[PDB]
Amino acid sequence: MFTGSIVAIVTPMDEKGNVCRASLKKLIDYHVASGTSAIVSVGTTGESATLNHDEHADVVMMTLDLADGRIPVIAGTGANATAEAISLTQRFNDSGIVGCLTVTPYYNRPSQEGLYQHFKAIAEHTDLPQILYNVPSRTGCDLLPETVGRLAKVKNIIGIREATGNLTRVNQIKELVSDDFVLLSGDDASALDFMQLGGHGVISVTANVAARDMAQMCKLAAEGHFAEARVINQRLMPLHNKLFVEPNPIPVKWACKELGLVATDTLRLPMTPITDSGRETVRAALKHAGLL
Amino acid sequence: MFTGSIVAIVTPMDEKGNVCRASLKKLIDYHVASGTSAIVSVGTTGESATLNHDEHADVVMMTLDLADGRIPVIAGTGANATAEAISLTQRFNDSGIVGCLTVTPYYNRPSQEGLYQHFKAIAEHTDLPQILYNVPSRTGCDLLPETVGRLAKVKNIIGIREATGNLTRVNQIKELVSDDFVLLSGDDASALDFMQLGGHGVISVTANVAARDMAQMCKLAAEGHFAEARVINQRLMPLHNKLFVEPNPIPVKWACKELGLVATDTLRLPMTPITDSGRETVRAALKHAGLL
Ligand SMILES: [Cl-]
Ligand SMILES: [Cl-]
Ligand SMILES: [K+]
Ligand SMILES: [K+]
Ligand SMILES: [K+]
Ligand SMILES: [K+]
Repeated sequence: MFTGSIVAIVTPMDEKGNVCRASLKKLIDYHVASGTSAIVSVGTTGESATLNHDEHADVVMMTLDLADGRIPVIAGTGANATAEAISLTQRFNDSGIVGCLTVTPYYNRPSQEGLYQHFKAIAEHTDLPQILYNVPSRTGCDLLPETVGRLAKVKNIIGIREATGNLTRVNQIKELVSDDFVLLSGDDASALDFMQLGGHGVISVTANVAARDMAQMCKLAAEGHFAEARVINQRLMPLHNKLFVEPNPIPVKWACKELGLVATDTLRLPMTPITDSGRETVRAALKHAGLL
Repeated sequence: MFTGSIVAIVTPMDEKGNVCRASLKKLIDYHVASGTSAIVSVGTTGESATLNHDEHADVVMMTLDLADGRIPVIAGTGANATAEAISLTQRFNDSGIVGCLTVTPYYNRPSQEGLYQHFKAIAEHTDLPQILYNVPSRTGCDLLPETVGRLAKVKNIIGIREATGNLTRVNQIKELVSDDFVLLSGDDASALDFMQLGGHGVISVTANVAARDMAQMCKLAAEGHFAEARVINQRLMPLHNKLFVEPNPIPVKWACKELGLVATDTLRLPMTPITDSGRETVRAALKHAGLL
C-alpha cells in the first residue's frame, strides 16, 4: 500500500547500539493498531547510514517477521553507487516486502541524466515497485520534475517521496505523469498542504509517535475534508517542526522512549544523545499534540 | 607533505570501470615530474562513492607502490558512519600513507557535537595525521570554525580542506587554531585568494591536468608573489570553472584522456560520459591554459 500515512520507522536499539527486537515488535503492533498504511524499514529515520548491509537486511526481515502480514513493509534500498543499489535490491527480492524506497545518490551529485540511468537500472533488475526519494538538503542533488516524468514511464517506478518542502513540485510532477503515479510528501510540516495540492499521502517521521492522528488526517485529506484534517495538523505542527530541533532521528527516538514505545533512545555515531533543551522542546510538542 | 599543490587524483579506469594500472603510473610519474606536493588517493575526484572498501584500499595501495617514495600519498578515508570511518582508516595504519583526508558525514546531517565526536573517535584509533574536509554542497552539513578549533586540540588532527568557497573561513579558523594547523583550499576557483588570506595550499581538481602551473602558482603564493601567481591563475581560471561544467570528475577525466594522460575516460554510474557540449567547453578551457 502506497497511499495515506506511511511511517518512516525508527530502528530501536539497546544501550550497545544493537537492534532491539522487543522494542521493534512493540512499534509494529502500535502501527497495526493505529491504522498506519505501511512501514518504511531502514530509511533515513531508521539509521540506514550507520547499519551495515547485514544489519540492514536483518532489520527488514525481522520487521516482516513481526509484521506477520498485518501491515505492508517497504525497504529502504538507496545507495550512491548504482551497482550497490542494484545489489541491495537483490537482497530483498522474494523477501515479502511490497516495494522499495530509493534515494537519489548523495554526495557525488550526479546530473539529471545520471539520476535517470541510476533509477532506470535499479528498476530494470527487480519486479518490485520503486518509490523515488528526493531530499536535496541531505543529498546535494535535486531530482527535477522533468526527470521524474521520464522515470515514471518505467513500468515499476510507481511514485516519489518528495522532501524539498517546495509545494510547487506536486503539480509540476503530477502533470508529467500518469494518474496512478503516487505523490507522497517527505516533509511532515508541509504534508497536509502537499496532499491538498494533489498528494496521495506522506512518508512520515511524526507518524512514529502520533500514528492514529496521522492516519486520520491522511484519510480526511484523501476524502477532501481539508479543514477537518487541518485541525489535526495544527495540533501536530509543533511535533512536525520540533522532531528536527536536533538531527533526525535523535528527537523522534527520544519521543518514542518517552512514550514507552521503545526501551532506549540509543543511536549510533555520528548521531549523539538529545540535549536537555531538546528534551524540553520535544516534550512540549508531545503535550501540545495531546500524547503526554 | 601538507602544503603547496596537492592533487585530488582521479582513479583512471579501463572500459570495464576497474582501476587502470598503466594509466595510474603515468599520472603519478606526471605528478612527480611536475612538482605536485602530494596525492590524495580515492577522495571524491577519485570516485570514493562508487568503489567498495576493498577496491578503494586496492587503489590506495597501488598508488603508494607506484609513488615508490617519490611523492607523499594521502588516503581518502571519509564515511558517514563513525564505525565505518574507523574501519577504513585502520586498513591504512602502518601502510606508508602519510595522512588521511576525512569528510564530514554526508546525508545523515549530524550536529556540531556529532561532528566533534565523529572526528575525535577516528583520530583516537590511528596515529596517522588527519585532515578534516568540509564541503556542505555535497554533504548537507557544515563544519563551523568553532568546531574546527575544538578538533584542532586533538594531537593528530592537523589541518582542514575548506571547500565552502567562503573565504571568510580562512581567518575565522586561523584565529582558533595553532600556527602549524594547515589550512587548505578545496575550491580551485578561489584557492589563490584562499592562500592570499593565509591559506597554506590547495587540494586541487585542476592539478590533475595542470600540475606544473598549479605547483608554480602555490610556490609563488607561499613566497608572497601574488601578482605573479595571479597571472597563472587567470590562465587556469576557465579550467577552475569548466572542470565543473558537468559533475566532477566527469570533465577532469575527459581532460586527462584528451591530454593523453589516461587510456580511457570511463566512470562508474551514477557518473555518466561527458556530453558533446561539455567536451567543447573543457577543450576551450584546456586551450586557454595553453595545454592543448
Ligand atoms: Cl526517513
Ligand atoms: Cl576531491
Ligand atoms: K523490471
Ligand atoms: K510507472
Ligand atoms: K563507496
Ligand atoms: K592538532
